[PDB]
Amino acid sequence: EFMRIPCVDAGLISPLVQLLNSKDQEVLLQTGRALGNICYDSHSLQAQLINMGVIPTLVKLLGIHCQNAALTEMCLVAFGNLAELESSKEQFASTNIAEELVKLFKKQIEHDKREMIFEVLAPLAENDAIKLQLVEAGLVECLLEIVQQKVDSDKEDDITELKTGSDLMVLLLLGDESMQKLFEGGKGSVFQRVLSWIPSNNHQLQLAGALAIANFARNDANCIHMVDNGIVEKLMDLLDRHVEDGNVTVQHAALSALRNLAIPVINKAKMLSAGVTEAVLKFLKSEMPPVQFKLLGTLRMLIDAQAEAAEQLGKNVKLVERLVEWCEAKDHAGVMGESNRLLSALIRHSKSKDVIKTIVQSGGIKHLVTMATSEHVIMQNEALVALALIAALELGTAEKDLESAKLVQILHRLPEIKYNSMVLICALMGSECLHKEVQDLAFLDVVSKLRSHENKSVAQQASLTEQRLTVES
Repeated sequence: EFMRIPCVDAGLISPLVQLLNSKDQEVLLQTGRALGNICYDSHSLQAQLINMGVIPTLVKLLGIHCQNAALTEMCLVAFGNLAELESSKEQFASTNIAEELVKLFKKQIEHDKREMIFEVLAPLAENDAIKLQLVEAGLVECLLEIVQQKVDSDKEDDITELKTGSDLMVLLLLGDESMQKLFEGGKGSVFQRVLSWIPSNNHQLQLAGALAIANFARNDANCIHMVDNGIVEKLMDLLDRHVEDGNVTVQHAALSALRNLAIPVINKAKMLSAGVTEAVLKFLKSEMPPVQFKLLGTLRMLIDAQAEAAEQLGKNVKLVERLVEWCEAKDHAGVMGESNRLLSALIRHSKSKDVIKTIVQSGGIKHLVTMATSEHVIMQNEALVALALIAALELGTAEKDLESAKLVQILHRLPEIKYNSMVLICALMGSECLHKEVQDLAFLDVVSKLRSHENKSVAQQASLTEQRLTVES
């Protein structure tokens, strides 16, 4: 009888899975290769892969035949293909794969075979439990030894292993549990080694070291510890060495660490006192957007409620002119947005007339005005509050640019907490150039708030805005 033959499916695969428990090594080699070569792209196929327990069965086989190079190699190949599925990694994370791979790795004295294991470790280590399991199984001390063994070596294979090893270490630091384990309250081997990597001449170790700090610096307690222990000084020294003709990769990582470190309130004053601003502004002339992005982010974290710092930066005319420049960089959204946010924050946290004037003289108003129409609500009322401060402090010097930028027209079209637009209008009300107000038909909208807006905040200010817009204009 004529048979319909479907695409590869459970019927083809089921038989092969049953063979995984054979004591014949040829059979195991045939079936294992076959199973690792099949593409589990269908959802029913991966379901079958998971439900028939192929992954745990292969990890088991790797345990039993880790002395057989043919079987071991086939498992590694199989694992490399299987590992690429997120659902598969989850399953790997309930097995002994981490320990089995480290034991195996420790046994190897051939670069090629090490590399085979690296290519299984890397995808698997995207899973956070696997990361933690690798740390517990001793992977990092292997990695650190490899780096130490290969620093200062020009052998192609030495630099490649140092690279792959140091990168894998960083990957381990992206998982929260693995990272914290390695941090070990600020005395962990990795943290302390990295203090020797950052001041070194090896760019890959500078890079890996700076990234290790960045990834350690992902909660308050770690950041506070590292700042109390002088990490900011080493990162500034690292940055200084890369001002002139630097590696952008290392500049970015270093600035990324500083940005993370500046997040805790307690850190901000300490970093400012250490002179971190001066180190970071040496990269204003960078044309590399990632560097720009992270230098901007760092400054913004550092001024977060630090008025003296916001004031010194807001009056730095080179900084401000550069910000206005980067607000016009249309292709690089991150730096555009960070630059806009920095302009706003400079005003909100300093509340200084001098920074406000520096910003108007430099062209900043139109950019703040445009930011108020941002799709992100946080950025809109950051724009508004900054606008309100400039109304209240330097309306005279600004109203020309505020006219040009058509702010009152924008305010009208404006939502929820963007009700702060009403507060801005009432402060703009005392403007010569910005006469209407009235002509804009704002009296039709102002009192019409009442409630709803249902919020007691969004309702109550309507009475104030209605009393003001009725008594005048």
